[PDB]
Amino acid sequence: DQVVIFKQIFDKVRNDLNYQWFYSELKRHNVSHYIYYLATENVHIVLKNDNTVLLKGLKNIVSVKFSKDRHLIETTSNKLKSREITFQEYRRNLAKAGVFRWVTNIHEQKRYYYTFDNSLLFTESIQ
Repeated sequence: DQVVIFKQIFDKVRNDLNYQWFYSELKRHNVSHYIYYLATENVHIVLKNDNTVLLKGLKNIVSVKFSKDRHLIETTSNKLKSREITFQEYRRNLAKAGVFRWVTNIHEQKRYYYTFDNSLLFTESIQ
């Protein structure tokens, strides 16, 4: 199942932190955008024009807080920039920033961070 392949990449990268193979397979599979829900650890990978891959992990739900702040986002990415810390912690602070919709649109080279009310919190170039 193609869902298994995608999920396994994320399962590893959360703690492994290798970005080359991660981003390589990203552009080599996800030619459009994936919608990552930090609320359920569920990911809507909408491919080029192929199909939508739905991942399901960390079955607990509600790991996000409705506290939409843009600075908490940039501070967390700055931390990732320097030490890279851990991908799981990176998303923990993002969930605390009210990021419900992790929409990485590779097709446009943007990573959009939306709150539940679909307001644009922040965005960055995926590199």
